[PDB]
Amino acid sequence: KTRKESYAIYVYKVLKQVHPDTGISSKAMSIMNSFVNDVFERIAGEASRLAHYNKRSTITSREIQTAVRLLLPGELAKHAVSEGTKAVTKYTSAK
Amino acid sequence: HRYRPGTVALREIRRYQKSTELLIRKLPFQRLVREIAQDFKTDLRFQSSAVMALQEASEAYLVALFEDTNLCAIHAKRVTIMPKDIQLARRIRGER
Amino acid sequence: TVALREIRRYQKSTELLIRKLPFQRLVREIAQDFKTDLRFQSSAVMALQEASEAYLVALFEDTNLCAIHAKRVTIMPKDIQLARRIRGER
Amino acid sequence: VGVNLTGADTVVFYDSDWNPTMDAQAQDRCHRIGQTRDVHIYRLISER
Amino acid sequence: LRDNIQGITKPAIRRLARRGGVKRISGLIYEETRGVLKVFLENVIRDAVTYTEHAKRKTVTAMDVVYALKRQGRTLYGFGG
Amino acid sequence: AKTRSSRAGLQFPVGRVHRLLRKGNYAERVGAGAPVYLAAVLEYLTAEILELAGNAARDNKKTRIIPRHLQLAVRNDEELNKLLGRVTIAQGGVLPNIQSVLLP
Amino acid sequence: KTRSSRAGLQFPVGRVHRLLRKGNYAERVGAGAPVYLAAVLEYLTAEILELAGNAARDNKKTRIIPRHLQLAVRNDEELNKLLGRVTIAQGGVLPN
Amino acid sequence: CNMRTQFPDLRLIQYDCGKLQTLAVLLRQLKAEGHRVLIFTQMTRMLD
DNA sequence: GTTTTAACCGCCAAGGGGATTACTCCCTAGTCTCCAGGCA
DNA sequence: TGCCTGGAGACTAGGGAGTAATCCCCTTGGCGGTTAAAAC
Repeated sequence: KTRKESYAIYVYKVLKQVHPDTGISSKAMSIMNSFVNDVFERIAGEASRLAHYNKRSTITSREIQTAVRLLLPGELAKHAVSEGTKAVTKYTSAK
Repeated sequence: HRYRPGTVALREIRRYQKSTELLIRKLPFQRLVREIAQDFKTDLRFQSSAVMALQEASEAYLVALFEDTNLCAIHAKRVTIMPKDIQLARRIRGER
Repeated sequence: TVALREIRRYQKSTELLIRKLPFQRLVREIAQDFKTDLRFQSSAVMALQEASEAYLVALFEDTNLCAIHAKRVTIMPKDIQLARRIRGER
Repeated sequence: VGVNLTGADTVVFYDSDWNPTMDAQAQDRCHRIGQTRDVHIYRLISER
Repeated sequence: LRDNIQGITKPAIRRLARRGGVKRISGLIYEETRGVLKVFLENVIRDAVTYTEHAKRKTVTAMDVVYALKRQGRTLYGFGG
Repeated sequence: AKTRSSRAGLQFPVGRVHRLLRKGNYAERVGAGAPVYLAAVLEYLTAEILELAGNAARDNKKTRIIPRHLQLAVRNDEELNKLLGRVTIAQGGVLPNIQSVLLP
Repeated sequence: KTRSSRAGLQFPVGRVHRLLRKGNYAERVGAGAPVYLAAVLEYLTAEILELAGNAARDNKKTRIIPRHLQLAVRNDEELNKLLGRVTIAQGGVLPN
Repeated sequence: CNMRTQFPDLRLIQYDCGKLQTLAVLLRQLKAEGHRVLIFTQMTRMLD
């Protein structure tokens, strides 16, 4: 009986956004959670290294954008950068 | 009735590529894992999940290695896989 | 006879086998697409040449192994394809 | 339970089972119906 | 526990080859595959036992195997982390 | 009280991502837009892989995504296959691929 | 009194400690961690330098050049495994 | 042969187990009176 | 196709691990000041 | 050679042992079948 943070509810929300009818099993949800954690670790580590190389003490949107460009392949990287910049613009507009 | 050689092999190829079940018996693998581990440290207990993870990783590794071995066998104009094929695949992969 | 002597000569040596100016032109041409008016440090181009030659030598060794496995002395493009396919760079 | 050892007339338990039902089945192997002699059961137990 | 490598059975290796797409298998493939699996298991299990020993534990958890595989370069999904 | 994910329009938690970035020892400081960008990228990748997985599931006349569907989705898409090249999916199986020379 | 001299090492235990602190490896760095890391780095350097010097002696030279380091790394199996995915500038490759 | 190899005496099997001594007495009595015996044990090595 | 056997369940026993969560508490790092010497 | 920077010297708060308790759960020899993967 202890809290175990997971991306289960968020992955389910995204799945419902994409496929309103399909569902997901426990093993598949565990795989998705592991995938999200792995991609998060990849991007965070690449951003930390980018900040360290340029002698910067902070991780900003630029560092993560460069990390996404470095990690993901072509079309994936382009669409991911588009989504991230849309998100940051909307977040700044909402204040 | 008797199927000509190669037909049953292709049939079981299709069968085992349709499925996702583990292909090695769990108890022999558990004994092998415990036998390998007792050399490194005595009195080590394995969780069932750890043994299942090891089995999944090993089966995936062997399947990929057999794919490379089959590619080696098709190279040099053959169908049978021979130990030289496995050795070449491992050497190109960067092992050994 | 001459092939073995050439192998030994290049095997003992350490100098870069690719000519520097053509490789610099190739590097700049490749980099042109990604960004316009790019400047390169000389050390950067030397590093690129070192990495490229090491990569090519290692690949050729794997392709020679692939050719020997086919009972052939000549290396053929299928050997390069298999070397890259097994290595995983495909 | 299909063994019909009515030929004997003595049972010696070298060691005793935790479950008396198993010992009862062992006894019934010789005490069953159709047996024409008195049956004696000997149980050997080590002291202390 | 001794001579457990024979637990990797000839039908098992054949099934793994069939999943890998192999049509015909030589008789000497089984010993080579047993050796290769022995080596791979040795490496992964050594790393996992190191991780378990660092935590001052005596039970090898699935997380330790996942960390060992990730260190080897063979990250595995579905078993946590 | 409005969550940062709501402001950014995303489904993944911006606050949780920010906490993980701060506690993960990646830098002395973490920017305000970094969690938003990272959450957006994670949501996009999850959406892509789940769309392909659901498309695979429909082809099998099944409503729920099983790990085999995720493996088929990842391996059939070249970019996701490159992204998850060194990743093994438990109970994922392999793609059906029999070489041409082996066929009768 | 220098901390490196206190630990009996030649590598800068102080510099290693500063690098571990400034680097984002952890929010706390123990006292013995820099000493241990400096000792490991010094031992590895001494091993590779001894092998490189032996290679230089075998070539009738008095200076270690990158070729000597390449030969030393590739000849020693353990160091070859440690630096397997590493390319040495102006080092060439092993004779074959 | 006797100067070349020495085997443990078969008598020492009974000497090392009180159950065996008591069973020897009991079995001799039962054979004298003319009965047949079933010996039940939980272990096959004990059967040996 | 025919024969072996070994996974695997059942048993019958007495209590032991062995990882988790809460309290306390005390070395041991971090932070700040000053200084001189190691090094580029 | 002229510095910055690593090294004493004092506080200080908290991370990380100890120490319960506490909950979860089989654990292992020798036995006896008995099928279905192995073996031949």
